[PDB]
Amino acid sequence: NLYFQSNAMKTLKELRTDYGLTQKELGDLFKVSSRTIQNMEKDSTNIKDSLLSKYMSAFNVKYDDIFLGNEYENFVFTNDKKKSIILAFKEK
Amino acid sequence: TENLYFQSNAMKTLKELRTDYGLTQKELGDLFKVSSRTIQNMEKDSTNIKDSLLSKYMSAFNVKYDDIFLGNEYENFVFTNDKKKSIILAFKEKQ
Repeated sequence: NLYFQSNAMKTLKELRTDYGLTQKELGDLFKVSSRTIQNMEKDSTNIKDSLLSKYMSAFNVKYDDIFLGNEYENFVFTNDKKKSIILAFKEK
Repeated sequence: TENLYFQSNAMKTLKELRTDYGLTQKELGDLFKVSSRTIQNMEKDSTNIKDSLLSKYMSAFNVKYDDIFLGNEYENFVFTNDKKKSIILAFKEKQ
């Protein structure tokens, strides 16, 4: 279980969607193209700190709160997150 | 339980609660033993949600009654949209 094993709480995509910002709105907010946001949401493995820091700043989160990884890892992570909640709830 | 539920300084809507933990309407329905349709409707307009259903949200997302935004589809809109404008304004205002 990846979400439970992790200090991370959110993916890049989740930080964005939590406020229903479009990739385009977020690009304009962070001074990079949409395609940069697409790419970083697909695979965060090589994200530049200059960009990571804007995420931490805009969304008031710490480095540890953010999940970083490739498309596969993001999936296992979010997927695992959903099951956690379901399973915790069912434990009563 | 702190790296299980994400601590949130502000209120969240029912839709946001589901959405935050990446569940579909159908899954949440099953989890709370109500139709997908019941979830759809309460997400649009929560004015009349049953406290039995509300408690289930509280218990599954670990939020207090005062942490959940309840309201019609317009109040919802204003509320989520104000949060958006805020995130944006706060960020630009540091630069």
